[PDB]
Amino acid sequence: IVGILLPRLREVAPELIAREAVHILRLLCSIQMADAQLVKVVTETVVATAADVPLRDARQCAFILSETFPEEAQRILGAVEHRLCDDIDMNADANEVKTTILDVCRVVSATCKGPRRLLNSVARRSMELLPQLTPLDVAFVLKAFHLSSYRHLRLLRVLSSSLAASFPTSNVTKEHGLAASIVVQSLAHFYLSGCEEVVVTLVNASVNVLEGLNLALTLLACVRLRCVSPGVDPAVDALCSGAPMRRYVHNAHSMQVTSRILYGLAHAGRCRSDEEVAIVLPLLKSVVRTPGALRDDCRGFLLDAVTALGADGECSNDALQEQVRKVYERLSQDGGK
Amino acid sequence: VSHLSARNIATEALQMKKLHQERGGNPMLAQQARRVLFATSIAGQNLDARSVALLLNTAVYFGMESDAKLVRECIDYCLKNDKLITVDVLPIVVTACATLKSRDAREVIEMQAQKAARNAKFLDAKDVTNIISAFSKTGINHEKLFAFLSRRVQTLARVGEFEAAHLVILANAFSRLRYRDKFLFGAIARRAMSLRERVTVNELVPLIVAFSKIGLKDPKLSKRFATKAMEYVDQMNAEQVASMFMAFAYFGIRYDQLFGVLTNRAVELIDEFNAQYISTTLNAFQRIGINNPELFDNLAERALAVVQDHDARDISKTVTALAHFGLKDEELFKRLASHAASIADQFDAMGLVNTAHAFARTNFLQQDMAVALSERSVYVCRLLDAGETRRLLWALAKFQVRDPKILTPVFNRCLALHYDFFADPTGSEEIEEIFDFYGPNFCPPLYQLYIS
Amino acid sequence: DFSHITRNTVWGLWNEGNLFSLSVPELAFFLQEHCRVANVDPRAKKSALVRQVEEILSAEQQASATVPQEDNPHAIVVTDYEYGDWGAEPGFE
Amino acid sequence: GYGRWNQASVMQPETLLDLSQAGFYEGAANMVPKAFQLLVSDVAIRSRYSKVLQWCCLNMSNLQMDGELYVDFGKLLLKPSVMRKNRRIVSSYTLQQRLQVNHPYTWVPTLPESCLSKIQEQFLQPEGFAPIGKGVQLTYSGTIKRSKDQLHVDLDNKGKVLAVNSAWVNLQTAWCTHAKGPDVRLLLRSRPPIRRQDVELFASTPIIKLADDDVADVLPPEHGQLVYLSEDETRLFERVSDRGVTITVREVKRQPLIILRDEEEDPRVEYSLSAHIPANAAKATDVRAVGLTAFELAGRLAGLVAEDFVREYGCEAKL
Amino acid sequence: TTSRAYSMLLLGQRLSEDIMFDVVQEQSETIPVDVAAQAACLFAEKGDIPEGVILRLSAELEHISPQGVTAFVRAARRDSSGALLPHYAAVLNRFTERDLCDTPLETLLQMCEVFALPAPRINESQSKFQKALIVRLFSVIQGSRDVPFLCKVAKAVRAFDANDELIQFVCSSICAQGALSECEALIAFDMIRCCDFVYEPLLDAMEPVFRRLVESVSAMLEGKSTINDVEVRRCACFATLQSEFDCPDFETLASLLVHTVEKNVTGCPVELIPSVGLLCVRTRRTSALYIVGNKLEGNMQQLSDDAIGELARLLVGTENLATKELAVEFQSVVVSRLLRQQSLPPDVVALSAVVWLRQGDKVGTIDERSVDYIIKWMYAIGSSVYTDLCLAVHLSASVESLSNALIDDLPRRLELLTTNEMANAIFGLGEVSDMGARLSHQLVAERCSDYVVDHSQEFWSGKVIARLLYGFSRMHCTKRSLYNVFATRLAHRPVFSLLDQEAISFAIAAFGRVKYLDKKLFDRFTRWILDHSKDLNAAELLLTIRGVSRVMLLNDQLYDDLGSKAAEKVKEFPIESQCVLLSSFGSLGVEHERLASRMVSSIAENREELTDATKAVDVITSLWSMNYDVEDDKHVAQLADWVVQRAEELTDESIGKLCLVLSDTNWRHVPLVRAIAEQSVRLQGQQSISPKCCREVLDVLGTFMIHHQGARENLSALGRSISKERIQLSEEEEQHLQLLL
Repeated sequence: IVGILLPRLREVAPELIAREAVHILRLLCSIQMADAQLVKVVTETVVATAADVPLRDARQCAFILSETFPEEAQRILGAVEHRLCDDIDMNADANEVKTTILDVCRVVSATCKGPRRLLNSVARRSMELLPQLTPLDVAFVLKAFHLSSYRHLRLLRVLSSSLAASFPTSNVTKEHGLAASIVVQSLAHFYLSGCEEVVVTLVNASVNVLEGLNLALTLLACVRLRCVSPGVDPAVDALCSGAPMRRYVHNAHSMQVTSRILYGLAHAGRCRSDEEVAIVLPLLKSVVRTPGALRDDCRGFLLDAVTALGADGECSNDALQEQVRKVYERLSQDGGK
Repeated sequence: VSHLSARNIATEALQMKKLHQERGGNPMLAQQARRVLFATSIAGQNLDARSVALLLNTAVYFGMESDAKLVRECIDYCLKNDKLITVDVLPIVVTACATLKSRDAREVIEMQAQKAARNAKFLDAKDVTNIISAFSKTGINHEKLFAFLSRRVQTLARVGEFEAAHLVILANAFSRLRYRDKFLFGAIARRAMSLRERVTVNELVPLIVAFSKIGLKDPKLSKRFATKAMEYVDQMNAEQVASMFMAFAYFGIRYDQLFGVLTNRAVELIDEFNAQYISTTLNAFQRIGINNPELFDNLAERALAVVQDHDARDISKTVTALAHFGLKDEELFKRLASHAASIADQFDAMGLVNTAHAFARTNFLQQDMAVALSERSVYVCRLLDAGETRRLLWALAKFQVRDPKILTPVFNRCLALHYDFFADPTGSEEIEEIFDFYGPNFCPPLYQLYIS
Repeated sequence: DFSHITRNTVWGLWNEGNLFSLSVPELAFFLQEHCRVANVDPRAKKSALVRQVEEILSAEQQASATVPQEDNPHAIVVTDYEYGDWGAEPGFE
Repeated sequence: GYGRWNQASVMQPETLLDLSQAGFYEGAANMVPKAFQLLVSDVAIRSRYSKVLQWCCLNMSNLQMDGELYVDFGKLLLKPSVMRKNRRIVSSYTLQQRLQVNHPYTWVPTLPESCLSKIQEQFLQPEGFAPIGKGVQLTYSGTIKRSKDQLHVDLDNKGKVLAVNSAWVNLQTAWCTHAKGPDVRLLLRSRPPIRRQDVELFASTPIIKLADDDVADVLPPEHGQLVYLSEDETRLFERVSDRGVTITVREVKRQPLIILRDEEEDPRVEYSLSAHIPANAAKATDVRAVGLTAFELAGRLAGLVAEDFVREYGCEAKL
Repeated sequence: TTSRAYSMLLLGQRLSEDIMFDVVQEQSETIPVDVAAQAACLFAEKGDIPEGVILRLSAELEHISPQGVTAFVRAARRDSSGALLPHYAAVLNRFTERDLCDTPLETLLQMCEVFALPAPRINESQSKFQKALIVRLFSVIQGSRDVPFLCKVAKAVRAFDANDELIQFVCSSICAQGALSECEALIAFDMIRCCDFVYEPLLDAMEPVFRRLVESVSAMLEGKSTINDVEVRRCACFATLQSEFDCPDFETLASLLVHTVEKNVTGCPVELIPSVGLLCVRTRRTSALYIVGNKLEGNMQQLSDDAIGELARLLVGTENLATKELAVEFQSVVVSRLLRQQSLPPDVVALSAVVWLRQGDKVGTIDERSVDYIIKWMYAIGSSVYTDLCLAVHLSASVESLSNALIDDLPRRLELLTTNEMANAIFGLGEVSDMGARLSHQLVAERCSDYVVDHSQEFWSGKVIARLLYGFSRMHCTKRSLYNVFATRLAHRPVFSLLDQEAISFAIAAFGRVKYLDKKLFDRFTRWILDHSKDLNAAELLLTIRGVSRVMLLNDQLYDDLGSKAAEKVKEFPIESQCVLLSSFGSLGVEHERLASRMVSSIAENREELTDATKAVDVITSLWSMNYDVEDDKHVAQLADWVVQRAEELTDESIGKLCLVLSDTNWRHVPLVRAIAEQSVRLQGQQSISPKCCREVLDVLGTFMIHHQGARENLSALGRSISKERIQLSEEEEQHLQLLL
C-alpha cells in the first residue's frame, strides 16, 4: 500500500502541514520505506516555516529523521535553534523543559553534532533544574555532551558532584550499568580530576550486573582515566574480578568485545597471575578459532593489544607468547589483500 | 456562510456604471464589475423592488444575461412579485428584459404590459416617454397599450408639456415600433414647432428621421421641416447630413433650395465621409431621382480612400447607386469588384442578386468576383421570388457560367414560379437574352413554357 | 513556452484576474508570439510582464461588449429603414 | 493588532470592490460556444445546418482554434424521462430545449453487417473514391481519466503509444433523425490544447500489458483509471474534388474489451466521414459546401442501408 | 571627478541629490575603465544603471585594476536587475585572476569584505575565487606573526571562505607564541567572537590572563584603590565581549565580577557601569536595577566616546531600564559630543535617537542636530538600527524631517533586509507616511510594491505577510497585484494554519481597507475567528469588524458574536473607536440591540470629548441605520441636546444627515428643529449651503407644523430650484406669457 502511494506522496508533499508530516515520517521510518525524495522536500518545508512552527513538531521531525538522515535532522535543529534556546531558558513548565532537553540531547547524540548556542542554554538549564532529573536524564545529557566534541567544564563538574551515587535502588541496580559507564566515558573523553571515588562506587555495585561490550568500554575508559586519576586502580581491579567477564572469557564469542577487552587488559598489565593467564588465553584462542577475516576495529584493537603484550617482557608464559605471535601472524595474513 | 450584501453591491455597481460610461469605458473596469456582480446573489434577504431593478439594470449593462445566477434570480421575483413594481421601476425592468433571449424575459414583458395598459391614463409627461421608449425595444405587439399611450401623449401635449428632448425619444420609439397615426405625429410636430429654436440641430435631425421612417403620406410636415433644415444645415456633421439626405428622399418630395444647400454643405465635408453613410447619401439620390454630377465625382474620389473596409451591404447599395448614370470610373470599379470578391462573407440574397446585376449591366465583366458570387448563389436561390430569380439568372448568363451544380437549382426555382416568371412584362426583353445563351437544350420544360 | 498557451487561455485569465498564474517564460512567450513584441527583456520580472500583457490586451479589445440601457437621444441610426440552438434558455418548460 | 489602531478614520473614496474568482473560465466543457440541432427527416433543414455550421466555423476561427467535421451513422435512444404525462406530441423547439439541459440521449453508432454491399461494391465505390488505406491496421483505442479532464490514446498493436491527446469537444451536434434507416449524426469537433509534459509522460510509461491473448491495465495509479479499451480494425479512403476537400471515409470494427458501463458491451462496426477545417478555412474560403456535401453523402449512405437495417438484425417501430 | 564620490560612498556617506547630478556629467568615453566602474557603483544605489554605462562597462574589457575589480564586484552584488551579470558571466569572479599578491593585501581584504554583501534575491566561480584567496591568505600570513594583524585578517576572511582551517591555523599560531598579554588577549577574544568559533587550547591559554585582570579589578575594591584607567577600560571591554559571546569557560570570571560590583556599589568608576549592565542583561540578572540610575543618574558625561556605544546598546534593549530623565540627558550628551572632532559613529547617535523616540510625548521634540546628523551618513546605519528607527518613528509626533529621510532609502534598502525586517520597516512607516500621504511617497511605494510582489515566493510566515499588507494599505498605494498575489500566498496549507489573532486581523483590515475580498480566503478566516472567538482582545474586534464590513459580508454568526464580544469589552475602546464601530455595524444594516445599548452609554457619558457637534449627529445617524429606535431612553436625547446647545458647528452635510433621521422615525423634537432652522439661516447668510439641504430643512419644518417665518423668507428661494420643473419655454412663448400677465 505504501509502495503504491509513495509516487503520489512525492507530488503531494510540498503542501503537507507539519503535524501530518510527523505521522508521515513516522510511518515511512517504521517500515524502512523512507527515501531521499520525500524527506528532502518535507525538511525544506519545515525549514522554511521555522519562524512560527510548533516546536514539538520540529523536535519530533528532527529526532525521527536523526537515525537515517542525520544531515536533515541537523538542518531542522539549526533552523529552530534560537527559539528552542529561548524555550529552554524562559519557560516555567519543568516537565516540558525536561522533555525538551532530553530529546534534543537524543538528537545531538544521534547526529553527533550540536550548535554551541543551544548547548550553553541546555547546560545552564540542566544545572538549574537538577533534582528532578532521573539519573537516566543526567546520563543522557552527559552522553549528548559526548559524541559531539563539546567541552563544558562547569556542567561536567557540577553534574558529577551532584551525582552522589544516588542511583535508583542503591547497592543493587541494573539500569545504571547502561548509564554509569557513559558518565565515566564522558569523564574519560576529557581530562578532569575528582571522579575516582565515583567510578569506584559505581563499579563496586554494578560489577555483578554489567555485561558484554559495556565492560570493555568502561575498561578502556578506566585505562585512560588511569593517566590522571590514580584512585580508579581499585575499579580496574573490579574489572579484573567481574563474574560476567570470566563467563565471557569461558565462551568468547564477540570479537569486538574481545578486542576491546584485550586492548584494556594489555595496558592493565594483568598477565602475571594464573587467573590473568586463564583470562587472556581463551580470548586469544577464540579470536583465531572463529573463521573469516577480522573486521577493521577488531584488526586494529588486536594489533595494538598483541603489540603491547609482546613488548611487555613480564609475560614469560611461552604458550601465551606463542598464542600472541600467531594471532599477529593471522592478523597480517588476513590483512595482506 | 458569506453572502455579499446585495443592496450595497447595487449602490457600488451604480457608481461603477457611471464611471464606465463617463470615463471612456476601459475593459478593466468592466471586468471588475462583472467579477463583483457574478458573486452577488439575491437570497433570503428582503431586497426592495427599487434595489432589484438596479442589480438587473447594471448587470445587463455589463454583459450579464440569463447565463448568470444573479439575472436568473432577478428576472424571477418579477414573475412572482408584480405588485411591488410601480410605474417608476417599470421602464427599467422592461428595458432590461429586452435584449435577454430567455422565455421569462418575455413573460415579464407581457405581465408588465398588462399593467401599463391600465395605467396608461394616469401618467405624467416624463413617465410616458420613459415607458414608451422602454416598450419600443422589446418589439411587443399590444395595440391597446399603444393606443392608450398615444391618447395620453395627445392629452398631455394639448397644453405644452414636453421639452424639446422627449419629442425625439417619443418619435423614435413610435417609429421603431411601426405605429402609424396621423393624430399623434401631427401633435408632436405641432409641439416641436411651438418650441422654436429649442430644438437644436442635434435634436432636430433625429426627429426628421423618425417622422420620415413612419410612412406618413402627407405634404404638410415635409414642407414645414424644410425651412428648419435649411437654416440648421450650417452646424451639422457628415453623419447627420447623410441621414437627412436619406430622410428627405424617403419623404418623396423634391426641394431645390434645400438640396442645393445640402450639396454645398457636403462638398465642404467630403473629407470626413467614412463610406458607411456614403451608401445612404448615394441611395437617397438614386431613389429621389436627382442626378446632379457635381458631388458624384467627389464621392467617387472619396470612395478610393475607404474601399478596403466597405461593409457587405454597402457594396450592394453603392454599386446599385452607381447603376443610374454610372460614370464608369473603372479605377474604383475594379478595386470595388476585388473587395466584393474578398468580402464574400455572409451577404444578402437581395444583396447578391443586386450586386451581380449591377456588375453585369454596366458591362465591366470580371472573373474572380463572378466565380465567388456564382458559388454563393446556390445557398440563397431557395429564397428568391420570380423577378429576382430572373435577374440572377440573367446575371449568371452574362457571366457565362455553365456549371450544372450552379444552374440546376435556379432553373428548378424558376420552374416553380413559371407563371410569375413569365407574367412580368418589364423582364420580357431579359428573357429574350437568357435563352439567347443557354439554348433550347437547357431545361426543355422551361423552353416549352416560354414558347407558349 | 509551449503550445498550451493560447489567446483563448490568456483571455480567460485576463477576464478572470489571476493573470499571475503564468510563470515568466509563459508570459514572455505570449508577448513574443501573439503580441508581436520585438523582444521582451529577459531581466523583466513577473509584474512588469503582467502590466505589459494587460495593456496590450486592453488596447486589443477594440470594441464594446456592454449593451447600454440608457436612451441617448442624439443617435442617428439610418441603418434600419429563434430556433433555440445556441444555448439552453433558462426557466423554460 | 497594534500600531495606531485609533486613527482608523481616513479611507480613500476611490475603492471599488475587486473580487477575484480564479478558476472560473477554465475547463474543458467551458471553453467554446456550443450548438445543438434536432433536425427531423421529411429540405429546408439543410439551411439550418448551413447557417449554424457557418456561424460555428466563424466562431472557431475568431477564437484561433481548428477542428474537423465528423459524421457517422447510428441510432439514438432517447431516455423515457424526456416526455411528460405520456403525451406523444411535443413542439420541435421544446424537445430541442429538453435534450439540451440534461442530454438524456443514448447514442449507439453501429450498422448491420452485410451493409458493405453498397459501399465499395456499388456506385458508392466511386463515392468512396481511392482506398489509400494500408489495409486493416490493428490498433487499440483507450481513454484515461486524469484528476481534472480526460485523455484519448491510440496504441499500435505491437509498440508504444502512437497517439495521446485531449478529449474531443464537439461544438455543433445534430441529430438528423430518420424514420426506418439508421440515423445520421453530424459534428464539428475540436481538440483542447494539451501540455507537452503530459503527452511525453504518458508516452514514457507503458499503458497496458497485452501479454498473450488476455490484456490487463498496468497504468500506475498516480496517473488515471483505465475506463475503456477496445481492439480496432481500421480502413481509410480519400477523395479530392479539386478544392482541397479531403472527405475521408473510414471503417472501424471495434471490439470493446475493458468496459465501465453496460452500454458498451458487444462488438460494434462504425463508418465515419470526415473533413478538415483549419484556422484559415472559415476565412474567405467557403466552408458550407463541405457541410452540405457531407450531409448529402451521409443521407445517400443511410438510404442505401435502409432495408437491411430493419432486417433480422434490429427493428424500427417508427410510427 | 567620480573618485571623490566613490570614496564618500565607501566611507558610508549619503550622496545629495545634487551630487548624483554632478557625477553624471555626461559619462562619455575617453575615461579609464576604473572611473566607469566607480560610476557604476555610484549609480547602483540610485536606481538602475543607464544602458550607456552598462554598455561601456561591458565593451571596455581592456585592463581593470583591482580597484576596478572591487567596483565591479560591488556593482554586481548591489544592483537588483542584474545588468552586469552577462558580462560578469564571461569574467566571473574576475576569471582573469592572474593578478598575484603583488597588489597589497589590504586590497585583497577589500575584495574579501565586498563579498560579505548579501546576494540579490553559473555560481561555480565562487568556489574558485574563495579557494584561491584562501591559498593567498595562507601564504601571506605564514610569513608573519603579528597578532593584531593575524586577527584582523581572520576577521576580514571570517566570511565563508575557509573550511575551519585558516581560523584553526591562526588560533594555533597565536597560541604558539605563548606571550599573550591583555591587549593580545582582548584582540584574540574579539576575533574569536566575530567568527563565533571555539578553540579549546586558545580559551585555556586566555583564561588565566583574564583571571588576573578580573582579580586586579576586584582587588581595586578596597586595596589598590589607586585607579588605572586602562585596567578598568580593558575589564569593561572583556565584559562586553563576554556578554555578546557568552563563553562557557569565561563564566566564573563574569559571575565573580558581577558579584563584586553588585554588593560593592560604592565608588566603582562609571566606565564599568555600561558593560557590566550588558552582563546583567544576559544570564537573567535582575541586578541591572540600582546600578544604572542609582549609580548612573545624571553623571554619565564622564564616559568615554567608545563607552557610549555600550550604554546605547544597553538602553535600546530592555526598555524597562530606560527612563525619561536618562533619555533626555543621554540625548543631550550625544548632541554635545556630536559637534567636536572624533565624533561618534552614526550607529550610536541613531540608537540615541531611537531611545529618545521610544518615550513618546514625555519629552519635547528631538533635536534637529541629531536628525541632521542621522540623515547624513544614512548608508552607515545598520539594518536592525534602521528597523528600530522605522518602528519607533510613529510613537512621537512633530517628527517629519526624520520620517522624510526614512522613507527615501527603502528602495535602496530592499535587498539588504530580511523578510521580517522588511515587514517591520514597512509597518512602522505605515503610520507617519500615512499621515503624510504626499506625492513623494508614491514612487517609493510603487517600487516597494513591485519588489515585494516579484519575490513573493519567499515569504513563508503569515505574520510577516499580513504586516506587509497592512503597511502597504496604510500608505495609500492600493494596487491589485500586491493583494492578489499575497491573497493566494497566504492560502497554502503550510503558510496558513499558522495564523492566530494576528495576521488574521491584520490581513482582514488590509483587505477591508482596499476592498479586495477573496471569497474562499475570507470564508476560512471567518471560520477560524468563529472557532477561536473567546480570545480576541480589543484592537482586534475593531480591526476585524471595520475590515469585514468594508467588504460587505453578512455572516450572521460572526457579527452576532463580534458584537457581543465588543459589548463585553466597552471601556477599553476609545471614543473614536466606539464611533467607528457603530459606523461599521450601521453601514450594512446588521442590527445588534445589545451592542448599541451597551455602547451608546459610553459615548453619552464621555460626550464632552467629541471634537465638535458633527460627530454626535454621525453617531445618531449610524445608530438609526442599525434600526435602533432613537426615540428610546434618554441616552440619545443627551447627544441630541448637546447638538442643540452648540448648534453652530453643524455644516451642510451634518444637517442633511440629521433631517433624514428626524423625518423618517417621526421624532417630535422641536428645539432640535429650531436649531436646524437658525443654523441653516446663518449658513445661507455665509453663502455656504446647498439647495438639497434647504429642501430637506423646509420638508422637515413643514412635516412638523412649525412656521419659523425667519427661515422661510431667506431660504425658500434657494429651496425651490431643486424642486421646480423648469419646462423650457422659447423666447416667443416667453413674450406671449408676458403678454398674458
